[PDB]
Amino acid sequence: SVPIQCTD
Amino acid sequence: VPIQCTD
Amino acid sequence: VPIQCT
Amino acid sequence: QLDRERILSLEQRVVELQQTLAQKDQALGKLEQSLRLMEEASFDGTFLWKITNVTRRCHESACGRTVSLFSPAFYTAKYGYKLCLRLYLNGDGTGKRTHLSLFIVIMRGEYDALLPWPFRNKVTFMLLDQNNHAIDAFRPDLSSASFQRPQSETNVASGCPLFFPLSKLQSPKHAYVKDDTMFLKCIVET
Amino acid sequence: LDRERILSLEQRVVELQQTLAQKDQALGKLEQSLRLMEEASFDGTFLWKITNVTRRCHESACGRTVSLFSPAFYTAKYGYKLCLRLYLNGDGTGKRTHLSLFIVIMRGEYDALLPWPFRNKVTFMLLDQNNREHAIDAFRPDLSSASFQRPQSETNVASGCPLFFPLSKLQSPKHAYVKDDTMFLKCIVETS
Amino acid sequence: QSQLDRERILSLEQRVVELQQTLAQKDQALGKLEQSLRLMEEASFDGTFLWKITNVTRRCHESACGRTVSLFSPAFYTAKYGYKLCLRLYLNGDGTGKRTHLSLFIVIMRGEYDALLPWPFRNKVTFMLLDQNNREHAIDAFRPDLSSASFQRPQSETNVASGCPLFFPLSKLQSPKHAYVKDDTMFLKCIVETS
Repeated sequence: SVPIQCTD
Repeated sequence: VPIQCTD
Repeated sequence: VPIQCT
Repeated sequence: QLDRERILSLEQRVVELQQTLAQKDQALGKLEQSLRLMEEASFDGTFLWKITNVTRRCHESACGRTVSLFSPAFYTAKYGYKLCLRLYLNGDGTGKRTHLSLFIVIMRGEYDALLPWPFRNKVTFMLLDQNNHAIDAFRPDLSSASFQRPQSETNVASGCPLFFPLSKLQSPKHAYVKDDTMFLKCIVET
Repeated sequence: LDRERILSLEQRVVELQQTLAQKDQALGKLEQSLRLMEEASFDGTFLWKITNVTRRCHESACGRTVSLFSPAFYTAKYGYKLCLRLYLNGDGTGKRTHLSLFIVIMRGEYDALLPWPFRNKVTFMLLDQNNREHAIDAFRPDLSSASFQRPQSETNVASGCPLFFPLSKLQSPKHAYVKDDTMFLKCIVETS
Repeated sequence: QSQLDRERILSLEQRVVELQQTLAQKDQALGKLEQSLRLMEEASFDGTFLWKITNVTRRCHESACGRTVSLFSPAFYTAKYGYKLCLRLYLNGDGTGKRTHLSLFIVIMRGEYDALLPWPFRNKVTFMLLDQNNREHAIDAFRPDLSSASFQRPQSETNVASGCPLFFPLSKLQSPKHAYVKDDTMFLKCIVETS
């Protein structure tokens, strides 16, 4: 339940 | 009683 | 306290 | 010679601009209509239909070209059933020349793949009286194709063909048609 | 006979410019309609975002801008049609001294079914971008005033608070009533 | 007159050019208005959003080919005056989930009222892949990472998309117990804690 950012 | 329309 | 707009 | 050729080219360009501009005008019409429909929609199973020019539409049902009138679509929920109303001011089937007919119409929804079928939500119709009230209600016939999952854009309209006598609408004691305007209220239980 | 063809072309070109201009106008009106639907509220609570506050204050200080009309918001999907009238320059007893915030009862498509006169309590609120202490006023509609009767025209005469908020306190930095040329008004109409 | 006819022809050519340019520009404006109406029709304001993806095989092949790297959902909101949100979907996958999983991220967008909302974003976010047979939905959920700049007040119109890669393995799409893709369509559902 921890977000993982995208490659952008 | 719901009755259908003649469409 | 309504006041008519003038 | 060549100047006249320039004139001809300008003529062709002008015609092209005329027809193109006409197409853009049609697109504007479609967009304005879609905007109106989006404005009219409700998303809680309750819908209030305002019919204007009731007399002209009555002549447009007894002798006019329009067989029936279709309300803007509404929904039981944001991702619920898509529904609309079909109205016969001069009546339909048995109801014609005596009553006004009012049918619910289950329309093809973008989320029908997630909805239960057949549609069993109780439906309630009302004719509103400003002076204050007609009302009917029914459980949907689950054995009819009207309430199965739509295979087309809409299913067969189903409801009450003897919803309201035409004579009582003209009557003065009630205000069902006030200023050539009547209000039909549909409540789909959720 | 090139003159005849050239004059006919001139006619059709001027016609295309006129009609094209009318279509551009209609398109602009459609865009404005979309903006009006985007900011319409149907629960009696409306939040009004005023941008370019300094510029609009200069416009109100001159004769070109008198007041601002908020987008229409509704007490319910089939309820009363309302909008707001804002004087950044003031009005009446509040001219040149206060913000004047009035409410406008408009002609609704379904108001033939609504109770009259309009009696719902009205609450105005100038919002502090900071955590607290934003300005709050509230009033009961004067039922004897013609501004709350059923609209026999498109809109009734606005009624509200001409002394709503002092213009002097707007400049003060203790409260963030204006931040980046943007302030927020809030109208809360009681459910009834 | 010979001179008058040449002058009128030339000026008429200029007028036709002006008309073509302006007509094109207003056509583009009309397209933008159409897309905007579609966007506000798709929007929801209660924190939940049901994203319908049609032609899943074609779009998936476009993601594997690279023609469309990711997809963006219409913007939805937690409230009428709450947070502007949307979704970013990688069919091929992003990062660790690349080529193996569906990668599903939420996007905090610059809402018109961000000044009145508390920051950083902290509302619990729930992603679901809906089984059209109602056997088993694919559910994941997370609390927003406060130290990440993806959940702060947006400076531009959009923050860096933040969510869960590896949200759903592509092998389970064509699952024997239940197919999440039915009639070449699938449904993603996002539920944000509106409190």
